Amino acid sequence: NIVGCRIQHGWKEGNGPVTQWKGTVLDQVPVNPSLYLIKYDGFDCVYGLELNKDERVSALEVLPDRVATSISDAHLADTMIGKAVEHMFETEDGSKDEWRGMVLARAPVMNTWFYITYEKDPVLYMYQLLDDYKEGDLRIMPSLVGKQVEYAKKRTGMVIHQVEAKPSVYFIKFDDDFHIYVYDLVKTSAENLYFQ
Ligand SMILES: COc1cc2c(NC3CCN(C(C)C)CC3)nc(NCCN(C)C)nc2cc1OCCCN1Cc2ccccc2C1
Ligand SMILES: [Cl-]
Ligand code: NA
Ligand code: NA
Repeated sequence: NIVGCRIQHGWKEGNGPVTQWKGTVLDQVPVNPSLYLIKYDGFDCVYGLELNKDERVSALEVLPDRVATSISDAHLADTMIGKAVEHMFETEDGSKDEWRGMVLARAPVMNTWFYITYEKDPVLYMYQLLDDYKEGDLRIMPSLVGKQVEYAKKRTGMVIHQVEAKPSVYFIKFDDDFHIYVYDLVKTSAENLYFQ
């Protein structure tokens, strides 16, 4: 399949202009093989697209350049998984800000990258956390998969993955959006989610 490949495609919403995108295919979701998780070059979120049916996608092409294959410190990486973190980053004005979040897993395909999410935006992100850590920007603090989900806004989706390191945490793909939403099912954020 196209997992592990780099791809490029056009994107058009409605009568808007076509924009061009390059990225890396990370995963073909077991519970919905039409759904691919993609990391676009320079964009930090993980996106899910049903490439075989999404008419917003045009001119889909496999790129001839290979994904970097190739971690510098697998043991350090291992220890980050499941940890609460404070993640500092540089802002438009040159000052730094920080978001607190949780390291979820090593990313597939892109070896040096990690899945992470944040209280301020609880969707799936990917960063090279060992690079950010070495530069002093990362402080480490001391089955439902395949089921349908709804919440009242009726927003509908599917549970696509369970986080091994924190089994009450799941990834959800909603039908109306291309982000991957992350929820800890014991928390308030998840209290309007119901499953079938
Ligand atoms: C924008 O957030 C981050 C950018 C990062 C980021 N940018 C770079 C921007 C400038 N460079 C140059 C080459 C042109 C290219 C890449 N580089 C890195 N780590 C490599 C550098 N290191 C090791 C010194 N890490 C980053 C971590 C970020 O945020 C973590 C918390 C989650 N965010 C999501 C978010 C969304 C909207 C508002 C705010 C946030 C906060
Ligand atoms: Cl930064
Ligand atoms: Na620094
Ligand atoms: Na959408």
